[PDB]
Amino acid sequence: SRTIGIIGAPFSKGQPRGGVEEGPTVLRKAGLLEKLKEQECDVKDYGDLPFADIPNDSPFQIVKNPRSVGKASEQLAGKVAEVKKNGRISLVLGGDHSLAIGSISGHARVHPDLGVIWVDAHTDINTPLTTTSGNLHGQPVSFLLKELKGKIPDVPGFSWVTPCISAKDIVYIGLRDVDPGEHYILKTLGIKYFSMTEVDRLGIGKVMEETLSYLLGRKKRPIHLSFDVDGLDPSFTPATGTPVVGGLTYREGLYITEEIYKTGLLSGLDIMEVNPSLGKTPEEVTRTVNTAVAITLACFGLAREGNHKPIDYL
Amino acid sequence: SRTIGIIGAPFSKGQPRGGVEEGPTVLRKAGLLEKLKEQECDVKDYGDLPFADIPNDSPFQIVKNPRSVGKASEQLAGKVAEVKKNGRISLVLGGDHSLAIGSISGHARVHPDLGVIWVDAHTDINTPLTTTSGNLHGQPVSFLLKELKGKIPDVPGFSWVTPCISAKDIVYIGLRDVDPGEHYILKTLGIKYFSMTEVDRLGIGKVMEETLSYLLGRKKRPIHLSFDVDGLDPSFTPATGTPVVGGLTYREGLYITEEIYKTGLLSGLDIMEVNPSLGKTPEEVTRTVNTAVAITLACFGLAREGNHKPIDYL
Amino acid sequence: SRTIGIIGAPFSKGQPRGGVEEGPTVLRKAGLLEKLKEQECDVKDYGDLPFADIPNDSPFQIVKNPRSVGKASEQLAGKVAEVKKNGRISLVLGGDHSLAIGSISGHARVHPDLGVIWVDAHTDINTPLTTTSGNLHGQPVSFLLKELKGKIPDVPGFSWVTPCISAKDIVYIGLRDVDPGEHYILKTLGIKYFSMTEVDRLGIGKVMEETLSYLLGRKKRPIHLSFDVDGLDPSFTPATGTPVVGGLTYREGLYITEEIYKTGLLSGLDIMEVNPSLGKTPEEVTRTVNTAVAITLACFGLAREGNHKPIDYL
Ligand SMILES: N[C@@H](CCCC[B-](O)(O)O)C(=O)O
Ligand SMILES: N[C@@H](CCCC[B-](O)(O)O)C(=O)O
Ligand SMILES: N[C@@H](CCCC[B-](O)(O)O)C(=O)O
Ligand SMILES: [Mn+2]
Ligand SMILES: [Mn+2]
Ligand SMILES: [Mn+2]
Ligand SMILES: [Mn+2]
Ligand SMILES: [Mn+2]
Ligand SMILES: [Mn+2]
Repeated sequence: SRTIGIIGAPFSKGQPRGGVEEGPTVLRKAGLLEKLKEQECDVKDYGDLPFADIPNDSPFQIVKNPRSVGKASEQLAGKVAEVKKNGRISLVLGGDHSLAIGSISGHARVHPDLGVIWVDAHTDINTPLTTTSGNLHGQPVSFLLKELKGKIPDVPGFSWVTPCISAKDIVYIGLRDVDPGEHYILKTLGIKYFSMTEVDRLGIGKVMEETLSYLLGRKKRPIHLSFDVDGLDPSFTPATGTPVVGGLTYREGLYITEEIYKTGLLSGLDIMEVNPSLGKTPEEVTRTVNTAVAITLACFGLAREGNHKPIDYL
Repeated sequence: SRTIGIIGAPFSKGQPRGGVEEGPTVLRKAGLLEKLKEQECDVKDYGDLPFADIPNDSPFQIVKNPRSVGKASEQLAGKVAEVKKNGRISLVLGGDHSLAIGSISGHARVHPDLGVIWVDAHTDINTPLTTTSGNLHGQPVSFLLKELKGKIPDVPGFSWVTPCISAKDIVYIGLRDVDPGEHYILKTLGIKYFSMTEVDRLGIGKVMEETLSYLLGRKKRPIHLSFDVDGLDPSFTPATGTPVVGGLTYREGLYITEEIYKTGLLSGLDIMEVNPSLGKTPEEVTRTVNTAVAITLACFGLAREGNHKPIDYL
Repeated sequence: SRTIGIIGAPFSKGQPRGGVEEGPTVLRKAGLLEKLKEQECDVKDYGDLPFADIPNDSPFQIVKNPRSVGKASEQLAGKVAEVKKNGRISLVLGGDHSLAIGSISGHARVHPDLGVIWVDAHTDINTPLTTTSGNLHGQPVSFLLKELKGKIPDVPGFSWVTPCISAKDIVYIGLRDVDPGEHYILKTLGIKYFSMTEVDRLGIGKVMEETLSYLLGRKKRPIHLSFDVDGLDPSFTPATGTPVVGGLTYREGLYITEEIYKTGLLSGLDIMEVNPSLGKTPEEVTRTVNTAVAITLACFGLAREGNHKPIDYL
């Protein structure tokens, strides 16, 4: 089977807007665990992590709330490593994308051979020195990459981090708002990506074929899908902090996640950047949450062609 | 030429909402016959069928309004067989999709070799025993399939039905809300389908190439297109009873119907499930009707690249 | 480098609605020149052309405002030829599409070997005798084509025109509302086109590969892109005079223009038919202008994957 361990991560200090803290609540209120159970799934809820307040947390140079973000990911890393030890797929409900530092680190403690698929409008690979916003949700990949060891200063809250993935172990899908220093890093390190230009050229079918052949061609290994809902067009996921037009369609989102399910190798999942307070109407909220739920159920086997139990229904 | 015989089928008892009865009226009011005439076409209006009320029509087990639905399709079968005998393409304006039992049966009385293309979010292949809703618009394909003879109980109103197509003679396009028993039937009988996952993988161009090669590869034969407007995304066809997100685009709808026109083998057409009373605004209504008209004109030769008469326009 | 010369062409008499005169103003107010400068670009503003009023300009047969439209294009031709002589890419901000008569003519005075890519819902190839509207924005290609010399009467205001491109030197992309005489001309002269049916069949990636191989396969030559914002779906560009559903997506627009940038051969650009007074809300206006700006920045190197200077950002 495909057993799941849910971790709520109601955390926002990777970016300015507090409302991403409500992500785990609204996803749960939408029926996510029940819907997973209705499907094939063995679901264990590990609850919502209690992130304690750090009142003294002044910027490190440009970088904001560093101790809060570092501690939150340190905590999340421990929890993810626990559910992996318990032989379940970690499903992290965010919260802002800085949490991927903890989610991927904890996962790699148990499965050092993982490969990452990063669905996002953004590369999230600024370093604490290339960042212009100082927002740690725009930096998580730089903390994770072994090649960028030497380029990450000693940021308070992160001394526990050990880079765990190499540039050859991640694929981006959905890119359309990449900062110049980020583009430099991508080209310098030879990281594999499918920007929206590539999705337009190739179609999502060939994008997935190529993604999965690149990560799993040599040998089967665990897959970590880090899904920023702003990877999808804001006509599907408007209640998010950094929307960018010309995104992946609803259909393309489901296709990506259906194909990853079918590898049988999904090992960790992040559903990040849902911020209900940013919808301009209550329907923009429902739209966003419903889409996030649909993407999540596809990761665990819900197929558009249909599903049945191995019984004779006639 | 390509002569057409219009049949209005203002019938709703295959499902709960009465407003699909207005389908033939609003399609006609939108200028459909005049627009067909403006095009290449020889159009004969056979009028709207008068469906008489059946006051005593209690459910058969789960199954609702069985005698009303059976009689309506029996009537429609006769009428379609008439216009086929008169050497015209039957164009059935619905009405709910239970009418396809009559439309395809009547057609097959004259052209037993037909092939069916079924454009829908749904497979409509529940049997009277697998159905959970008891709504006959979700069952028509099971009454038509020769393989499912033995699995259809003797439902009052349907003793006149003789299954007329085999599992190898239908192709589905657009599927995204298939019940478990339906998915079992699809896999058991080896029915050809292009769910939205397949349309995403392949593109609509390859979907059509493959559809038409599957049905017409061995030999040319008449094609019956049964078109449920909920096959298209509800952003194009919102005024319908069972909308499902992530549908075929307007463009994909026109492409399907342009390609079928170009085979020269269109023999019967169903335009089903238009329900103006379900639009939330008068523009949702116009949107839905206009899209249904556009799909219909493409079936009879309107091409996006343009059209001209065999005259010298210079 | 890729130096640009901006020409504002605030002209509307090719069609009935005056508000396309505001196109150059709103594009400039949206930050277009500054955004180009932020990118790689060497931008020289040649200002807005002053089109003088012609009070005595009665129709020529069907054809409206002929002397106004002819004079405006004569003026624009001179200006475009100037900026080409100055070794810059002419960027014409319209204004209605009748201006392409001047823009392409002026360009060809300096680069007689150019090839044209015409992005539009419409072919704009009516002659003064096949037109039914008499609106010159629907006629510019017929004045430009050497093969249609003999079929263009002597229209007042156009005696200065010399047809400068052959039928083999233009490719259309986006067609979906082509008049019968226009379709006759397309088929008679064997003009290359990708209607929306072809874009649906092939995908925009293969459309661009085929466009560019057709125009540049034999030898490199300058490219003139004439971009009517109604080529894009009205969900992206609603503030325009002749919207047509089922258009190119935002993504497809950016892909077309990214691919043309990458040839290194863009030589002239037209951004036509933006009419802010036709948006039904202030957001429809911003939507339309923002999309036109995005298409324009892609023509000059803005890439969705990102951009960086040849510096070490680490
Ligand atoms: N590159 C910008 C945007 C980051 C957006 C972060 B994300 O993808 O997690 O939403 C920044 O560094 O601040
Ligand atoms: N499978 C559901 C939905 C049927 C919808 C029917 B249709 O496709 O014609 O709109 C049911 O059996 O009730
Ligand atoms: N074919 C119609 C429509 C022309 C629309 C012009 B255009 O593409 O520049 O917006 C006419 O001749 O009037
Ligand atoms: Mn993002
Ligand atoms: Mn992100
Ligand atoms: Mn349906
Ligand atoms: Mn149906
Ligand atoms: Mn146009
Ligand atoms: Mn035009």
